[PDB]
Formats: sequence, C-alpha cells, structure tokens
Amino acid sequence: EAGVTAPLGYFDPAGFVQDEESFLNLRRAEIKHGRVAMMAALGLLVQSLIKLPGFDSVPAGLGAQWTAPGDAGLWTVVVLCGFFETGLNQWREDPKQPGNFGDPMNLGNYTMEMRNKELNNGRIAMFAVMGIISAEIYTG
Amino acid sequence: EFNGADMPGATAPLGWFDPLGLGKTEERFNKMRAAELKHGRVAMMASLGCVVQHWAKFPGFESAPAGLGALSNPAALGGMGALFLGCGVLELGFWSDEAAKEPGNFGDPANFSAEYGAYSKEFRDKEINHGRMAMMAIIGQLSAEAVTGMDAAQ
Amino acid sequence: LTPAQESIAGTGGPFPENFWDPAGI
Amino acid sequence: EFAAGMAGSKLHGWGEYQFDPAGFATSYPELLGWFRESELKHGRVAMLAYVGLIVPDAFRLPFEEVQDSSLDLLSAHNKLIGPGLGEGPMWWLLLACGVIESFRFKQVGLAFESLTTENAGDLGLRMFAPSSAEGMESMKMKELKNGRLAMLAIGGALTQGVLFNAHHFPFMS
Ligand code: CLA
Ligand code: KC2
Ligand SMILES: CC1=C(C#C/C(C)=C/C=C/C(C)=C/C=C/C=C(C)/C=C/C=C(C)/C=C/[C@@]23O[C@]2(C)C[C@@H](O)CC3(C)C)C(C)(C)C[C@H](O)C1
Ligand SMILES: CCCCCCCCCCCCO[C@H]1O[C@H](CO)[C@@H](O[C@H]2O[C@H](CO)[C@@H](O)[C@H](O)[C@H]2O)[C@H](O)[C@H]1O
Repeated sequence: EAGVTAPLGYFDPAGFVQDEESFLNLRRAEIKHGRVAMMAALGLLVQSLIKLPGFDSVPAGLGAQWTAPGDAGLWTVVVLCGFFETGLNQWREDPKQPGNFGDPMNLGNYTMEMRNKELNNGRIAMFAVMGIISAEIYTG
Repeated sequence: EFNGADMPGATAPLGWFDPLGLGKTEERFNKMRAAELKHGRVAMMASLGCVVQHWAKFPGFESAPAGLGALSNPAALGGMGALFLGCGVLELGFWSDEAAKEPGNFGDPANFSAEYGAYSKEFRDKEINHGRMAMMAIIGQLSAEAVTGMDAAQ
Repeated sequence: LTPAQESIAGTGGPFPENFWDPAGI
Repeated sequence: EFAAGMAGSKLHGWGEYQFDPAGFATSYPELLGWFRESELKHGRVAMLAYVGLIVPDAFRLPFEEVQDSSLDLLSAHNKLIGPGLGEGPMWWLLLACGVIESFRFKQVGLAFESLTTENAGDLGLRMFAPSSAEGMESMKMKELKNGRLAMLAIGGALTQGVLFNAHHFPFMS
C-alpha cells in the first residue's frame, strides 16, 4: 500500500487511508474533487473573458448564482451532473481502480507519470479555486 | 473489433470514416453507436418538429412562437416540461440503453421489421445516415435561426 | 442477472420479476 | 383456442392479453365471426367519427347545405335531417353507407352464411399492406387497438361535448 502516486513527500501524515477499500474511496473522492476544481478554475478564467449567448447581463464572477439566467444555468448544470454521476452515462467508472472512466476520448497513455501529473494538477487547482472563491466572497 | 467496414455506418462516400480513432474496440464502438443513434433520432425528430410547429400548434399553445424562442411562453415551457418527463420515462424505462440488446435496439415496439421494413444492415445504415443528416441540420436550422431570426422554413 | 443480484430478484421494477437498474450500480 | 385464433389478443403490451371476462366467446362460438365483424365495424366507424368531429371546424363540404357555422356535434344531425324523408345530406350519407354495406352481402353471402372467423371484417382491400403474413397479422392488431381506442374516445368525446358545452377538439368544458 501507499505506493501509488505519492511524489515528493512520500505518504502524507495522519493519512486516513485505513484499509484498501477506504483508500480506494478516498482516492476516488480526491480525483473527483481535483477534476472538478481544475474544471472550476478554467470556467472562472473563461467566464472572466467571454459569456454565453443571452448570458452577457449576468456577472462573470460568483454573482451568477443568484442572477436569473445564471440560476437556471446552474440548476440545469447540476441536473446534468446528476445524470452523469448516478451512472446513467454509458462511460462509468470501474468500482476498482477509481478515477478510470474507460478513457472516453482516446487521448492516449495512462502511465504512472500521467496519473501523478493529473493528481498533482488537481491538487493545485483545489487551492487555486478555493482561494479565488474565498477572495471574491471576502473582498466583494 | 479489428474490422468495422461491415457495420451499418460504413456507407460508400467514406467507408469506416474515423481519422481520430475514438472507437476501435467493440465496446467503445457499441457505446459510441448507441450515442450516435440517440443523437440522430433526436435530431430527426427535432427537425421535423420545427417544420411542423411553424404551421401547426396544439390547443392552448397558440401564442407560442413555435421557433427557437418557443420555450419563452409559459405554456410551451409546461409542455416542454411534460415532454421531459415522458422522455425520462422512455429513457430510464422502456428504451433504456443498458437494457438494450444492441446499440439502439429497443425491441422494435411496432413491428416495422415485420411490415414495411426489416432489421437489415441496409435499414440500419439508412437510419444512421438519416440521423447524421438530421443532426447536422438541426444545428444549422437552429443556429441560422439565431443569427438571422427566421423559423425552420429556409 | 448475477449470483449476487439474485439475492433480491423478484422485488423490483414495475412488475416484480423485472430488475430496474439503468445505472448498473 | 381463444376465440377462434382471431387477431386481437396477441401483440399486446405484454404479449398475450386474452380479454373476455363475460364469456361471450365461449358461450356463443357460432357468433364469433359476427362479433369480429361488429367490432371492426364499430372501430372503423369510431375512427372516422373522431376525424369527422375534428375536421368540420377546419373544412366543410362543397354543397351549400352544411356551410352553417353552428353545426356542432350536437345540432348537426338534427339540423341536417331536414324536412320530410329522404331529402337531407344525412340521408345522402345513409344511402352511401348502405350501398357500401351491400357489398358485404356479396362477399359473405346473402345471410352472412360464409362469415367465418378468418374472414370476419375483411373486405378484400389490400392496398398499402404488409407482404408477409406476420406483418399482416401485426397490422390487424394495430387496427384492432386503434379501433378500440377510437370507440372509447368517440364515446367519451360525445358524452363530454354534450354534457359540458365543448363541442370542439378539447372536449373539456
Ligand atoms: C434510498 C434510496 C434508494 C436505494 C438505496 C435504492 C436501492 C435499490 N433500488 Mg431503488 N428506488 C428508489 C430509491 C432507492 N433505491 C426510489 C425512490 C425508486 C422510485 C423511482 C426506486 C425504484 C426502484 C426500482 C423500480 C427498482 C429499484 C431497485 C433497486 C435495487 C437495485 C438498483 C440500484 O442499484 O439502486 C441503487 C439506488 C441508488 C444508489 C439511488 C441513487 C439515487 C440518485 C443519486 C438520484 C437521487 C436524486 C433524487 C431524485 C432526489 C433529488 C432531490 C433534490 C432535488 C432536493 C437497489 C437495492 C431494483 C430492484 O430492487 O430490483 C430487484 C428495481 O427494480 N429501485
Ligand atoms: C384486473 C386487472 C386489470 C385492470 C383492473 C385493468 C384496468 C385498466 C384500466 C382501468 C383502470 C385501463 C384504462 C386499462 C388500460 C389498458 N390495459 Mg389494463 N387492466 C388489467 C389487466 C391488464 C392486462 C393483463 C393487460 C392490460 C392492458 C392494457 C392496455 C394496453 C394494451 C396494449 O397496448 O396492448 C391498456 C390501454 C394490456 C397491455 O398490454 O397493457 C400495456 C394487457 O396485457 N390490462 N387497464
Ligand atoms: C375499467 C376497465 C375497462 C372499462 C370500462 C368502461 C366502464 C367503459 C365504459 C364505456 C362507455 C360508457 C362508453 C360509452 C360510449 C358512448 C357512445 C359511443 C355514445 C354515442 C352517442 C352518439 C353517437 C349520439 C349522437 C347524437 O346525440 C348527438 C350527439 C346529437 C343528436 O342531435 C343526434 C344523435 C342522437 C345522433 C376496460 C378498458 C374495458 C377494460 C379494463 O380491463 C377495465
Ligand atoms: C452538491 C452535492 C450533491 C450531493 C447529492 C447526493 C445524492 C445522493 C447520494 C448518491 C450516492 C450514490 O452512491 C451509490 O451510487 C453510486 C453511483 O456512482 C455508486 O458508485 C460506485 O458504485 C457503483 C458500482 O457499480 C458505481 O456507481 C461506480 O462504479 C462506483 O463509483 C456507489 O457505490 C453507491 O453507494
């Protein structure tokens, strides 16, 4: 155990891994959170630049939550994410080997180096998105 | 799935057109074909829906523009909403892809294979190609409509 | 179905004999 | 086995619905062909009844006697009977329907002696029809289902339209 995607720091202290199934669940959650956070970083970046059709009025920042078009957009995004996460989507993850959705787009390899890069970039994106959101809600 | 030229979607113009090679193993191809058939059918019906809705409407939906902005009318929104529930009933229920025996095979509810058709490769290819053409079209009709406000007629 | 899935077969879906599981959970 | 092997029990939603609570089919086997002919007649009359309940609002026949805009499902028949006997467009329709019906006597004999269970309701029209026997059976089940639905729908539409004055398509107050 503890020999999968642990660069430059080895195993994190006070790790909650426990048994193999617990570590599998934790890795699934970690990769999911990373991927979301990476997505959120990119969404904020692109929203600061361009807006959807019929979406120019709504604020580019967090304010889209309580605006009318932004509210409907967020609700439908949540519904689609539910469709994707409940398993209804054909590309669904293997119960073992979490974070592997079968590679929908044949982008390429699945090497340990690629897994480490994905996980670490998600790790950065976590802090990036959290800091951005905190800064916005705090300053204004 | 070493070869797929015998699959319904080969067609003469471009046999097994797949430069990016997204689906090359039987499982990936089955999933992609289920998605393609669903998209094609949805498009075939969206396109005809536009065409008919322009010159026809149900009682109580008279005010609806019948075009891209049809969702604006509250009655049309309630109708889209009931259609969404019915489509969910079909999807999670009768026409669920997981329960499907083959990609896009939902059991032939009405025996078109028995009458005025057959479950032949020719008809599968016909369905696939019509779905592609309807797909490309709805995008065109809807987009052209947005750029230049017009109805389906074009 | 599967040997594990049979532990509850006959108690689901519109008719009892079905096994409704579109997500394949 | 059931009825006389007639179409109308197979190809249901779940495959083999055999609807006969009151055992008319078993009690009167000699009348099964008559029952099938009557069911098909009622269904094919109800289909056209619904379509002719809808269409008149959009269109009216060319002759200058049905052009009144107040000829709803309620007043149409009584108004169109007209004066005396054998003078109205309703009478023209009755005579046309009788002429059509008389051919069934040619087909199945004068007294429906030849009316069997495998030819009940079959008037020999085979245009735009399935080539295969299975396809023909499937289309017969479609026809039976559509006819039963149209019978129930025309009954409900007429009852509702008269009860609440909604003589047009919604048929709801
Ligand atoms: C606590 C909820 C719950 C749980 C644990 C289960 C569990 C089960 N159901 Mg399911 N079921 C539920 C609720 C639930 N059901 C409800 C409410 C319905 C009515 C639609 C059904 C209808 C149903 C049928 C018809 C059948 C089953 C069957 C099964 C079994 C196999 C399928 C499966 O993997 O289900 C696992 C289910 C889940 C993990 C639930 C996932 C829910 C997702 C995340 C969506 C939730 C969103 C929801 C709409 C709430 C939104 C609220 C928000 C807007 C505020 C399994 C024991 C099958 C069976 O017993 O076969 C013998 C079967 O045939 N169920
Ligand atoms: C005692 C049990 C019982 C009751 C009390 C009952 C009541 C009602 C009511 C009123 C409340 C209505 C309005 C109604 C309507 C329909 N019933 Mg139903 N029904 C019962 C039993 C069966 C069986 C066994 C079958 C069946 C069917 C159909 C079909 C579709 C036919 C088709 O399309 O083939 C329709 C429209 C057949 C089927 O296939 O349904 C998908 C079928 O096999 N029913 N049924
Ligand atoms: C619950 C159940 C079932 C059931 C059922 C039940 C209870 C069914 C009931 C059906 C019922 C009760 C059906 C009435 C029809 C009435 C009609 C056609 C009336 C026509 C009336 C006409 C054509 C009148 C015409 C005119 O008067 C007009 C309009 C104006 C006048 O100037 C002129 C004339 C006189 C010409 C299933 C589905 C069978 C099986 C399932 O398993 C269980
Ligand atoms: C904003 C946050 C909203 C949160 C909404 C919460 C919705 C209600 C909770 C849903 C939890 C569902 O959990 C349940 O279905 C998941 C669907 O992937 C399963 O998911 C897991 O197991 C299944 C095994 O085949 C498959 O779905 C996947 O391979 C695996 O990831 C979980 O094993 C199960 O416990």
